[PDB]
Parts: sequence; structure tokens; C-alpha cells
Amino acid sequence: SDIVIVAGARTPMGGFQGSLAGVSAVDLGAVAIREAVQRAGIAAEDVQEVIMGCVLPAGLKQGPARQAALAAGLPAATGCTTINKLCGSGMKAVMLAHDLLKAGTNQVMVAGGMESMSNAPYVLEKARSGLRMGHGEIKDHMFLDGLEDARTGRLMGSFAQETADKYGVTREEMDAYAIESLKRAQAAIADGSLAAEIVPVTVTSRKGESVVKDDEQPLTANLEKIPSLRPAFRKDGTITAANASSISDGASALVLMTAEEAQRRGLKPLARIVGHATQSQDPSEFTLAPIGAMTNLFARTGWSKDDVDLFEINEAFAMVTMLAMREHGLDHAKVNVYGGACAQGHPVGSTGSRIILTLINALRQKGGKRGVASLCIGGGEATAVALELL
Amino acid sequence: SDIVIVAGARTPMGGFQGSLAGVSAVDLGAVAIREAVQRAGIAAEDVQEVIMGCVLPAGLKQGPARQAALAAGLPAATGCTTINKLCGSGMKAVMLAHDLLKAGTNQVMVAGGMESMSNAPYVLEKARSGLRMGHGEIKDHMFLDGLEDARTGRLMGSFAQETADKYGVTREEMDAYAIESLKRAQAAIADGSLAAEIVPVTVTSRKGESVVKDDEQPLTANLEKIPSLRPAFRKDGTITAANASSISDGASALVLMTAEEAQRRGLKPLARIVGHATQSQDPSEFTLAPIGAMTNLFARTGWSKDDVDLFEINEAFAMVTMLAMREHGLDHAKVNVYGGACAQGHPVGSTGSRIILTLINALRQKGGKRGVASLCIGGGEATAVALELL
Amino acid sequence: SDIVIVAGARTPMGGFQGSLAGVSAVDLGAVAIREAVQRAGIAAEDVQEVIMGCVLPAGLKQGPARQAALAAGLPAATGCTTINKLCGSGMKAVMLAHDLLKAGTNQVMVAGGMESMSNAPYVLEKARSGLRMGHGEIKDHMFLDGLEDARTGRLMGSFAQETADKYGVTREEMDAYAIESLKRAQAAIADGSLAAEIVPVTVTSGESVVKDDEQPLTANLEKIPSLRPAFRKDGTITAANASSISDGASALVLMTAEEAQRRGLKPLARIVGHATQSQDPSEFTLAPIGAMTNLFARTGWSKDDVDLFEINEAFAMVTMLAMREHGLDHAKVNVYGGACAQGHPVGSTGSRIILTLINALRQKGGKRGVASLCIGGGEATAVALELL
Amino acid sequence: SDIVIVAGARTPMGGFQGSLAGVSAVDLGAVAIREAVQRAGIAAEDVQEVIMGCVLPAGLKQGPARQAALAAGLPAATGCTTINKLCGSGMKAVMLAHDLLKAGTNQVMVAGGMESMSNAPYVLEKARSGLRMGHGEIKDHMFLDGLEDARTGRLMGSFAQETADKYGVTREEMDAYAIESLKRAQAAIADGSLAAEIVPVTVTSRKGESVVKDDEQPLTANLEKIPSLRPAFRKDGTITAANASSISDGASALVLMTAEEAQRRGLKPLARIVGHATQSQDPSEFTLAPIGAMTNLFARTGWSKDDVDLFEINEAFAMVTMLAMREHGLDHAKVNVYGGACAQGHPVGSTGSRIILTLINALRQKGGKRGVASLCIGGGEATAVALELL
Ligand SMILES: CC(C)(COP(=O)(O)OP(=O)(O)OC[C@H]1O[C@@H](n2cnc3c(N)ncnc32)[C@H](O)[C@@H]1OP(=O)(O)O)[C@@H](O)C(=O)NCCC(=O)NCCS
Ligand SMILES: CC(C)(COP(=O)(O)OP(=O)(O)OC[C@H]1O[C@@H](n2cnc3c(N)ncnc32)[C@H](O)[C@@H]1OP(=O)(O)O)[C@@H](O)C(=O)NCCC(=O)NCCS
Ligand SMILES: CC(C)(COP(=O)(O)OP(=O)(O)OC[C@H]1O[C@@H](n2cnc3c(N)ncnc32)[C@H](O)[C@@H]1OP(=O)(O)O)[C@@H](O)C(=O)NCCC(=O)NCCS
Ligand SMILES: CC(C)(COP(=O)(O)OP(=O)(O)OC[C@H]1O[C@@H](n2cnc3c(N)ncnc32)[C@H](O)[C@@H]1OP(=O)(O)O)[C@@H](O)C(=O)NCCC(=O)NCCS
Repeated sequence: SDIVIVAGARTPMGGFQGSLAGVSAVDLGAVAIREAVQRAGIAAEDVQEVIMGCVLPAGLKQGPARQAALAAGLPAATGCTTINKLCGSGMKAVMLAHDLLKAGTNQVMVAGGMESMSNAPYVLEKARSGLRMGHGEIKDHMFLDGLEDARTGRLMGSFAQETADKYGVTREEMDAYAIESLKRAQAAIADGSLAAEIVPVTVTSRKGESVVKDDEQPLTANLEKIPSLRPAFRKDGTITAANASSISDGASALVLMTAEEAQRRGLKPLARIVGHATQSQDPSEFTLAPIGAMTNLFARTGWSKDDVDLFEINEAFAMVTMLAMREHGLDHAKVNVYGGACAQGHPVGSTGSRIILTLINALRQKGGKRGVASLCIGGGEATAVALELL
Repeated sequence: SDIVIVAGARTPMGGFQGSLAGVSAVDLGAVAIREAVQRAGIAAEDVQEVIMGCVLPAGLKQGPARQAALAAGLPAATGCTTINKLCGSGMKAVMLAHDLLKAGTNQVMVAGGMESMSNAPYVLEKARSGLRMGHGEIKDHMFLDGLEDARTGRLMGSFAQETADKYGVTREEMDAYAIESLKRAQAAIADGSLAAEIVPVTVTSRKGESVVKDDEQPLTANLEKIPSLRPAFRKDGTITAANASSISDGASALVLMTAEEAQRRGLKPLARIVGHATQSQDPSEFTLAPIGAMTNLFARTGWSKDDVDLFEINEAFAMVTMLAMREHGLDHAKVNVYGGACAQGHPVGSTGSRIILTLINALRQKGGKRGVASLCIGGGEATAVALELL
Repeated sequence: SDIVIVAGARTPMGGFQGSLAGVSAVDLGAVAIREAVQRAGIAAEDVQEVIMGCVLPAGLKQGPARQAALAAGLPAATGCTTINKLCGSGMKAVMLAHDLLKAGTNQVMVAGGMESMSNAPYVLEKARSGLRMGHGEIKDHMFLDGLEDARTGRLMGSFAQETADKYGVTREEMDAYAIESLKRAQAAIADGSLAAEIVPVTVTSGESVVKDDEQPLTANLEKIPSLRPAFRKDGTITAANASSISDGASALVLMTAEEAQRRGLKPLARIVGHATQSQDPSEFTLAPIGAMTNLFARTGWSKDDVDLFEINEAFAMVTMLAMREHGLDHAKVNVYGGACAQGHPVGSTGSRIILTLINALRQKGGKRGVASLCIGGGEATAVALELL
Repeated sequence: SDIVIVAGARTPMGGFQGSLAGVSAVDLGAVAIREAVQRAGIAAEDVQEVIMGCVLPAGLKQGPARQAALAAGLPAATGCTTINKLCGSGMKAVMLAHDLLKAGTNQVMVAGGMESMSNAPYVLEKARSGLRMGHGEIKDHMFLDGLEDARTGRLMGSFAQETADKYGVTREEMDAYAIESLKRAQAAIADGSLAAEIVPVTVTSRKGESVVKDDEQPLTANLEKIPSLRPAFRKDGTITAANASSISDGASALVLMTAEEAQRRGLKPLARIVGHATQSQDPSEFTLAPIGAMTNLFARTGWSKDDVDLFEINEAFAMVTMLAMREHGLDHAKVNVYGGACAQGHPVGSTGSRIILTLINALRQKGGKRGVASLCIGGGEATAVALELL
């Protein structure tokens, strides 16, 4: 059973306590789902199972993906599951779906991601039992259960820093990358090349109500300020907020069906999924997992870099994409052509699925075909997806 | 591809803030993954993917499943995912493993779940942005994200209370069900009926290091109190501690394979997955979802209630199993033979893959072949799974 | 011995999360205590004991008075006590100062009070023992130990809304008083009538100097009839006629008259007497009336000998009911404004008004002044001072 | 004007989370004031002003002293104030009462103090504005505002340990001191000595009513453990729990008058206050501050050490009383005749007044006319009262 991506939608990527702060992650998951369905040509009735990535579901209340579904308009007959594969949660949702559909368990499914890092709460670890005496920690849940390694408590960035140096990556080369990302993720917000993949967002507030249709981080940045930005993860450090992905808010969804189920509803799906692959190695090498994730996909699928037109390779850290580009021998003109998250943002739970939609939607406006999205995973993993335009 | 369970393991269930409280959920997941992969007569290296349920990941640190697997001794070359299908994550985890094994992504998988309700933290919702002025809230993570309806903010036990009344389930009727679960629960401890499936878990007291091997509630549970306990969800309600499931810490792991992977490796699997099904409906009517689940199971399999030797139906509340039994016309003596969650405890992330495994235990020990396992899920859902001994 | 106020100084009074939010209460107290000393015209060493009002001592660390004394440049040998009789803190510090200086225990004292209401933290009450199971409250310290009655957890503007109503005080009456206040306040700033009592603060974020109270620069006169209530949906009390929440500090160098002379100092005022009034916590808005009644019974005065009163504007209505029941002239009360318009950093104000009263009495010509403010738990104090 | 103490009473001192963790600071002062006034021969009305020391008010409510004054049965006309001179607050309040009486301001006053370090809250300093990002602290209000010096954040202990090394006091010397303290406490608890000064306290819990009428530490203390105890404050230090004042709850209250006011109502008072002294030095030298206090006292009063029949030198640590006894040449046979803080306990707000009581009680039961009571005050300070029976 050949699996196909019928429709796809995703929210703007609102930066930390920025545009979409007054929206709950769930509410952002709806906007993505609700519009992924409408763009498909199906009804809500006719969705069997949802799978949503969600890394920080503290304070999201019971069954985060259940809520996102009911709000998106879906019936209570529809089954839902929240998953956490950290920064791959969104691309793991698509792969769980893709396999369930190969195994005849459903014929129509949605598979997106969702994060409001802004309203990720705070946590008290000993307050249940009693702190008894002495001061104590109160932990950033975004940080504690998201950005910092379980063993070392070191920031995903701290590791990027170590790995970077070790492979030779100078302030200047890492600034070359993060500088073009700001122009590309402004060249597309200009040529309006992202309005297609995106669905704007009606936000409340004291200052009346407002529409949000554009990626927040790039329009509130400075491209000249870059080679003076203080280091972010080590006093004498090469990594800064320019070349490190942003803390941001958003969601995204895809409708997935079998070839037949789509050829039987006379729907014309955007793309077909050719294969997926998981890379897994040591937490400290999370920044490099992408190399082997593709090296596995290129393996299972029979493809090479050369037979690929575009790649969406998440910029958790400019060096991730760089070293992945370096190691696999990828021309920079064929990688994140509308720019990566070091310009746009990275709502950890959502990106996996966004970059699939963005990839898809680039193969379209660039009249390309064969594509590969990969992202890195805190805990030392990558997930690689490979699809084809229809 | 006929899909086989090959071996399985499940920790003792400890009461809220008792015998398994020192140990984390990551750490109970490890004990259980280890002792499963071993009993299967395979090596760590041989495990390709892991799928671990977990409803309460606040305070668990990055990738709760990644830490479970690593700590167990699985090499980092082994993919790790955390899912949340509320109280059904265990069963879903198995159900996903199932379809992925079918699909062809993997031949060897570990799937299961882990939870320490005792070490669920607390959350401040506005500590990040600022409480400006006036009193604020501090939220029990277990209740806010695990144990109460998203929409209304009402506890599972409250929705259960309303439906007990509506279906006219009397104080007396429910106790009798529970006065039986505990009798069955102590009998298995007494005569070692659950030894096959339990790994013991080694803990630190102030007296040095002791082993826990038995479930906690069956021991700390006084049978001649059940008629005089107070109601739990309504001042004058029917549902008490005794006929509601206890809040528990535990984990459980199963080793799944294609039948021709067990064959190739010269192994004797325990049982076969014949089929699975889901049911979804109004989040207020979740206790009535297992009935549909099993109906959906019977349809997808071709099984009837007569072709079924033994049943596992998770006793979230005595009324859940009582009502699935009434409608399906099931025979008490062939349903939760060794007792359920009302006597033995309910580690929410875990109880979905543990029951799969008590079933495989009872079927072999009581001399059955065909078994059905199912449980209700908050959000208005349930999962069912059907299996046959080899 | 008669008691002189040698000199004084008080900070600007910033808003809630406003201009002196970047300064702790201990640091404001400091600014106030240092500039008081300098003015008295004596050495930090000459001061023998420091008493400060502090309502909200959570997270100011050990002995808040003590820290302030030290940071103000007073030596380690300088006695330090920190006290709380709520909003009357500042003025009780000056009444404990009076009684010490009367009884031979000292000669040179500093008294006043300090309050960052902005940086008042939040508290948890069960987290030491353990929360165990079920949700919990995170209480504001401001509200729990300052603004909400003990027995009834009811705010003070709630009790004052209730009093206004029984004593029949309309939105109109009140919004009027509030308008005259904000004018007299806005007037004093342009005129510089408060430059003498005030000591500027240098906040560092670069760095800038706060010199004028902050509320009266950001309070529209126009919109007073258009403010929504604050304590009950069908309310007559608003942001305009109820005191606003304020950073600020105030200190005051008291001597025995003998030590004043014996140092060649020319002091500002003499403390002729003082009184406390204590009654039912619901009737806190009415305690000033008793306060001043006892103060007259003691001093031997009548409202006649008073040239100017400072009866704190805790709520517009507290002054408006004292003004009724004592027969006081709005023209002879809170001349440069009051709490409603300027601010009310709760610990500080008790002393501040003693200081403003003295700056006015001078600039406006006048000998005899009276200070009174209302206190939760059902109390008030009054001071009776005379210029020299 | 001559000042007299007409009566007092004092709660038994509770241990930290011990046998008065279920009464507030306020209800303890309440129990104290009431019995004080009862023993005084007077009517609650006749009390004109109330001064109560309390170091840890956070969470106690508005006007801790007021609350207590009322709950004792003192009318609303009897006005109230709360003061804070750290560990000598309770003495300070008596000194202010003495001065106020002297000056003409009242006729009958009540001075005392109250602490419940048990029921002291935890604080979040950065909540109101917001934590924005990264982990925070939750700060013990007993440590922050009570037991750690402002400048350094070091514990009173840490200063006491560093002082004890410099002035060369050996662990074995402080343990000999501690050992005679506790034997004195135990002899005192059992022979009934403290009963004339103690007022029993009535509580609830599960079972129903309890009467606490005995200091808790002397009854839970094991003489033998003294020299085996770990070092409390430095890695390989000399200061242990047995020779540090215990964290405790309690309260005390004295009924003071001028001499003529007590005769006018025809009452035989217990003792005349003769003088008080205040010492103040750098915060690291707080430990030695009682020496200045009794120096300045001797200086004001006219008195010398051979005039003083008994001392109450509160033992914040064994090494205060010891360095204090060394310097003024005192005999532990004449100082803390019934034990002190190390054995019984240290309710910071209360000890100051309490020990004025024990001193008196002691001088009546052991024959003796002249007394001195001093205690060291966090922040480099110390107060001291001298008093004469009548
Ligand atoms: C890098 C990090 C520490 C920076 O946090 P921050 O302090 O909030 O940074 P901000 O971007 O908000 O502000 C810093 C400056 O960078 C600038 N900036 C940010 N992105 C920029 C870009 N692409 N180009 C140019 N300037 C940029 C901002 O405009 C701002 O300028 P200013 O300080 O002069 O006003 C933070 O984003 C982080 O923790 N990174 C998350 C990555 C991570 O670990 N997780 C990814 C999962 S693998
Ligand atoms: C019902 C509930 C509130 C009871 O917890 P509790 O009263 O706080 O704690 P306990 O269970 O210790 O107290 C109940 C009492 O009954 C006893 N008890 C528990 N199970 C018993 C049994 N099977 N037989 C007899 N006695 C039993 C306890 O041991 C205890 O005895 P005690 O009162 O003398 O101490 C709690 O179990 C709960 O909320 N359950 C959650 C159910 C849930 O949400 N699960 C998910 C469903 S999808
Ligand atoms: C806090 C309190 C002042 C209410 O204010 P708030 O809700 O925080 O709001 P603000 O202080 O911003 O006031 C609201 C508006 O009225 C304005 N305002 C307040 N006082 C004003 C005055 N005297 N004249 C004109 N405008 C005024 C503010 O500037 C603001 O204008 P804006 O909304 O257009 O910006 C009031 O509830 C209060 O006093 N609480 C504490 C109780 C107390 O004082 N107790 C101690 C006395 S015993
Ligand atoms: C040092 C301190 C923090 C230790 O806390 P702690 O160790 O939790 O206190 P504990 O009472 O549990 O002491 C540990 C042991 O010492 C024992 N102990 C304490 N005082 C004892 C005594 N007088 N005789 C015998 N044993 C004693 C306890 O019984 C306990 O034994 P256990 O292990 O069987 O329970 C505490 O005693 C203390 O009071 N410190 C602060 C001092 C203070 O009040 N500061 C203000 C002074 S200016």
C-alpha cells in the first residue's frame, strides 16, 4: 500500500513570549488540523486516527492531541495519541501514521506537531512530599524536560558548542550560514512563498484582536548586529542566538491516506512517502545523527544526494545543517531555500512535520520533485523522511 | 507476517508514596525492559525500536523512554519513543509495535509503559510571565494532565460516579465485585500465580537495601473495611477507594517480533497477537468504551465471546468491568481471574501492556488458548487486543 | 525632656512595578536614613538606635532595619529594631522613638519606615510538610499579611466600600475629593513644594534620578468620573479615590531637646504629644476620628489651634469622614495632596506625612500641625507637632 | 517610674514539625497572653497596649500581634504592634514595654513573642515580574529572613563554627556543656520545676484532643548520641545538633506595669526590671555580642557578676554561653540552671522573653534575689535585662 500526503497546513512560528503567547498549544494544534482537513477535500467525520508530537504537555490538561482534535472540529469517534520523540515528535507522528496505513489499521489519518514554549509551565519536584528545610530549585519545564540532556543536564546548545569546535566550525563560517537564512526567510516572507504552507491566526488580547500570517522571528531581527552578538552557551563560545534555532510557538498537520483511499475519493494528494529511517547514537552526538539518518534513508529507498532536488534539514544549530551538508556533500542552494529555524523558530514538537510540508511546498514553487527532510533529536537521534510530488 | 509476543515483564505496583517511590519511572521502565529482553533469550543489541507509554512526563527529564532503554542496557543504536494515549498508552505502545512489525520497519521491538504517580511534580502556570498581583494556583501535574477531563476539569472518578448512577450500579453491587478482586488478588500472591510475569525491583530503605516482588495494595488492603469506606467523587456517592483503582507506580515491557523472526532465531514465542481495535466517543462516557472496543475487536477478528477462554478488562472502577461484562454477557469466573486495578493498583502509563501480560500468564497457568484484553481511556476511548498461546 | 524632629528625608513614591522597582525597600530606607542624618547636620556615629516600619519583610533577608542602617552608612554599633503596626508602621517607629528618648534609653534616634510593595514576594504554606495530592494556592504576601483582614480574608477597600455606604458616601462626593487631591499634587510638583522633604533616588538599568512622586505624572484628571470600581461590581471606590500601591521610604532624626541644643542644631519641629485608637477591624476607616479625639484629650488642644492637618488618604473617604466628624476645613488638610494621588508605600507613610506636614506648616506659614492615618485590625495613630 | 513584671506564662517549646506544628504562631501567643493576664489578677480590658516579637511573619496574616491579642480575649480597644530584633525580638518587646511605661504612655502593657518555624512558608522572589526563562530558586523564609546573615547568606551556625575555631573551643568542650544542659532539662521536666512558668497547650490531629505540657527536645534527646553526631555546619566541624539551639515553636508573654499601678490594684509583683542594655557589632561577631551586652548592663545598672545570683544566657550554640562564661568569669552552676536552647529549643521570636521567665521562676525555686538574662542577636547584636525579685 503506497502512502500519500493529501493536504498540509501549519501556524506562523511565534518567538518566545511573542505573537502567539496568548494561544495554548492545543488551540494552535486545532488551527493546523482544522485547515489540514478542509484543504484535503475530506470531512472531519472521515478522519479515523490523529497522532500529534508534543514535547512539553505540562499544563496542557488531559490528552493534549484529544483536545486539539475536538477543537479542529473532529468527531469524538476519531481516536487521538500524543507522542514525544523530542524534536522529531512531528516526523515520528508521520512515520507512525505511514506504517499504520501500510498495516491496514486505518485508511485516513492526520499526523502533525504542536508547541507553545511560551506557556510551558514551571515544576516543583519535592513540594508533593515536602521540602522540609533549606532553599530549593524551581525548574523551567521547557529546559528540564526539553532542552537539557537527562544524564548531564547540559543544554542541547552546550553539546552543539563541543561538537562544533571538534569539527572546526569558526564564528565566521557559522555566521555565513545564519546570515543567508535571515535573507531567505525574508525573501520568502516577501515573495509570499510561505502563505501557501501557512494558515493565519486570530489572537485576542487587551489591544483588541489581531491576524498573524507571517513568521515572527525574522521580522524582529537585525542582520548587521550578527558578528557582535555575545556567545550563548560558553563565555568564549562560537555559538550565539543568530546561528542557534529560536525558542518559538506553533503547530502543523498533514492528512495521510493510502494511494487507493485517495484514488477512490477522487482526491489528488500533494505527495507520496517513499520511505523513512531512524538514526540513533550517543546523546553527545545528537548534532550529527542527521548524517546517518539520511545515510539509512538513501540506503532503504535506493536514493543518493544526486537524485534529490531539495532537502529540509532543521537548523537546530547552523552547524547541524552545515556538517550534514559538509559530510553528505550537499549544495547550499538546495537546502532550506526559504530559510531554516535560526530565522523562523523551532516549536520543538511541531518542526518535524512543518519541514515535511515546507519541503513538499518547495518542490512545488521550484517545480522540483524528489525531496528529503531530516532533523536531529536531543537524546542523540535523527529521523529522515523521503517523499515525491504527485 | 504473523506477529508474536516473545516474552514480557512487569514490576510490582506500589501504592501512592510507598514501596516503589524512591525509584523513578525511567528507572522502573529499565528493570522491566531488561528482564523482558533477557527472558526472550535475545541480546540488547538485537532490539531495533522501543515504544514506552507515560501519561506524566513532568520532572522525568528529556526522553523518558530514551532513559528507560539506555539505563536497562539497550545500546544507543536503538530508537526510543514516548507515547501518551492516557491510561491506554501501554496497550497502544504494543498496538503501534504490532503495526510497525507488520509494516516491515522493524523485526525486533520492545513496547510497554512506565509511571511513578508518587513522583509526579506540581506546576505554576504564570510564574514565567508574571502573577502581577493577587493569589495564584499551584497545580498537581497528575490531576491537571492525567486524572481530570480537559473540557470540564472533572476527575475520571466523577464521570464514573454519574454513569454508575445512570446505569443504576448500587453501592452493594460494586463492593461484591471488589470484595472478589482482592480475594483473587491475595490468592495469586499467596500461591505465586504472578511470579512468572513479575521482575522484582530493588529499593533503599533506612535499613539498607530490600527487594519488592509482590504488589503493594493487596497487602495494605483490609477486606472487612470495603463495606464502610467513604465515597471518593461525590459526598453520597457509590464509588470508594475499594471499587476505584488506586494511584500506583510501576512499569511493564513486552518483546514483540514477526513469527519468522522468533523461528529464524530458534525461539518459542509465548503467544500471538490475533488483532486489536479502538473505540472513541464523548469524553464523559469513557467507562462504556471498552464494550465498543471489544465489539470492534470481535468484528475485525471474527471471534465471538464464546471463542474466548480468558478476559483482561482493566478495573479503573469496578463499574467499568461490571458493565463491559453485563452488555457482552461475560462470565465473572473467566474475567480478571487473578484480580485487577481495584485490588492490585493502576500505574496509568503501564496498566495497558501489563494486562496483555497477566492474560498470557493466566492462559498458560489455567490452561486456556484464546484471550481478550481491553481498557477504558480518559478522553472517551478504549483499546482492545486479542491473542492466542502457541 | 521635650522631643525635637531635627531633620528628615523621604524618597519619591513610585508606582506598583514602577520607577523604584529597581531598588529594594532596604536600599530606599538607606537613601532616606543617610539623607536624614546629613540634614540633621550630625555624623552617622552620633545616631544611637534606628527603628523602621516594615509591613512586608519577606525576602528582604535578616533584620531589614539593621541592613538599611548599615547601607545608609551608620556604624555596626547602631541598635536596629524592625517593626510592623501595618500602615501606621512609620508613625509608630516615631512614637517608639518619642518614648525611648523620653525614658533616658537614648539621645539621638532615627525612625521612619520603608516599603517595596513592588518586590513583595509570593508564599506557599503546605510545601514544607508536603502538598501530597490536589491543587494549591500560591499567596501574594502583599494581600496575605498587608491588605486582607485576618478574620475574613476581605481586602481593606472592601471594608471601606462597606463603611462609605453605611455612612452614605456617593461616587460623586468621593471623585470630587480625588480631583482636588490630584490637582494639589500636580500643583506641588510644578511649584517644587516637595523638593525640601524629597531626596532624589538614582536607579541604574544606564542610570536616572527619580525626584517627583510618579502617580501624579501618569494620572489623567479627565478620567476620574470614568474609572470602574475596584472592590464590588456596584462600587463607589476606584483607582482614583483609593490609595495606590507604592515603592518609597521615609526617615526622621528625633532628639531630646537637651541633645538638640547641646549640638548647636536648629530643629524643624517639637513633638507635643501622640495617641493610638484601637477598635473593630471593620471600622478601620473610622479609627482616625478616635485617634485625634484621644490626641485632643491628651494635648489639651481643639481642631481650633491646628493650622494644617495631614490625615493620610488611605481611601478618599477616610479623610472625608474625619473632615465631617471633627469639623475640619478641606483648605487646612492634605494641602499638597495625599495618598490617593502621590502614593502609599504602606510601612513608610506613617513618617512621611509627619515630614510633609512640617514642610507645609513652614512654606504655608503655620505653627501647630496634626498627623493621623488609619490602620488594619481596627486602629489608628495620631501625632501632634509644633514648629520652632 | 519603676517597672514590675506581675506575671508571665510560656507554651512548651515544640520541635521542628513536632508536637505544636498544628497550632499557628498566633494561637500560641494567644494561649500565652491569656494565661499571662489570668495569672496577673487583672481583666483583659485593663491591658492598654501589646508588643509581640515575631521574626518569621510571612503567611501569619495581617497584624500577627493584633490577631493574638484578640484571640487571647483582649478587647479591640487594647491596641497591638509586632516587632523584629531577630533572636532577641522577645526581650526587645519587654524593653520597649519598660520604656513606654517609664515615659507615661500606658499603665498596663503585655510584652512577649511567638514563632512557629514549623509553619514558616516558602517564598518565590521572581514570581510577580516573571521568571522569563531558566531555573529559579524557592527560598526558605526561616533561612532567608531568619537564620542567614544578609551580607553573606552564611548560617548563624557557619559564623558560630568559625568563631569557635578562632577562640579555640574543642568539640569535646561543647559536648561536655551540651551533656550538662540536657541532664538539667531532663531532671527539670521530671521533678516538675518548669510547671509554674509553663502553660499547657491543647491541640487536635486525627484521634482527637492532646495536652502538650513538656518541652519536646529533652524527651526525644539521647545523651549517648551527643559525641557520635555528625558536624552540623562545616565539613569536619565541631558544632553538632546537640550543641546548637534546636529549630522550635512556642510563645511567651509577660504582664508589665509601673510599680505604683501594680500597688493601686493591690498586686504582689514577681520582680522589678532594674535595667536593660543593648550591644551591637559587626554581624560575624554576633556570637560574642552577649559579652558587650552584660558589660554595658553592669555599666548602666551599677551591678557586677558577684551581685548576679543566676544568669539566663540563651545558648544559641553551646559556645555562646561558654565564651560568655569564660570572659565574665561565670560558673555553669549559676547559669541556665534548668538547661537551655540546645536541650529545650529556640523559638527565635520567643526565647528573649521566655528566658526572663525561667530566670525569675529559677530565682523563686532555688533561693536568690538578682538575675541577668542576655541572648545573641543575628546581625552582630545582643540585648540583656537585669531584674530583682520582690
Ligand atoms: C540562543 C538563545 C540562548 C538566545 O536566547 P535569547 O537571549 O532569548 O535571544 P534573543 O534572540 O531573544 O535575543 C538575542 C538577540 O539575538 C538577535 N537575533 C536572534 N536571532 C537572530 C538572527 N537569526 N539574526 C540576527 N539576530 C538575531 C535578536 O534580535 C536579539 O538582539 P538584541 O539582544 O540586540 O535585542 C536561546 O534561543 C536558546 O536557548 N536556544 C534554543 C535552542 C535549543 O537549545 N533547542 C533546540 C533543540 S535541538
Ligand atoms: C479513590 C481514591 C481517591 C482513594 O485514595 P485515598 O482515599 O486518597 O487513599 P487510600 O487508597 O490510601 O485510602 C482509601 C482507604 O481504602 C483502602 N483500600 C484501597 N483499596 C482497597 C481495597 N481494594 N479493599 C479494601 N480497602 C482498600 C486504603 O488502603 C485506605 O484504607 P484507610 O482509609 O483505612 O487508610 C484514589 O484511589 C483515586 O483517586 N483513584 C484514581 C482513579 C483514577 O483516576 N484512575 C484512572 C482511571 S482511567
Ligand atoms: C491597586 C489599586 C490602586 C487599583 O489600581 P489597579 O487596578 O492596579 O490599576 P491602576 O493603578 O493602573 O489604576 C487604573 C487607572 O486609573 C488611573 N488612576 C489611578 N489613580 C488615579 C488618580 N488619582 N487620578 C487619575 N487617574 C488615576 C491609573 O493611572 C490608571 O489609568 P490607566 O488604566 O488609563 O493607565 C487599588 O485596588 C488599591 O488601592 N489596592 C490596594 C488597597 C490599599 O491601598 N490598601 C491600603 C490602604 S489602608
Ligand atoms: C543544626 C540543625 C540545623 C540540625 O538540624 P537536624 O539535624 O535536622 O536536627 P535533628 O534534631 O534531627 O538533629 C539530628 C540528631 O541530633 C539529635 N539531637 C539534637 N539535639 C540533641 C540533644 N540535645 N541531645 C541529644 N541528641 C540531640 C536528634 O535527636 C537527632 O537524632 P536522630 O538522628 O536520632 O533523629 C538544628 O539543630 C538547628 O537548630 N540549627 C539552627 C540553629 C538556630 O536556631 N539558629 C539561631 C541561633 S542564633
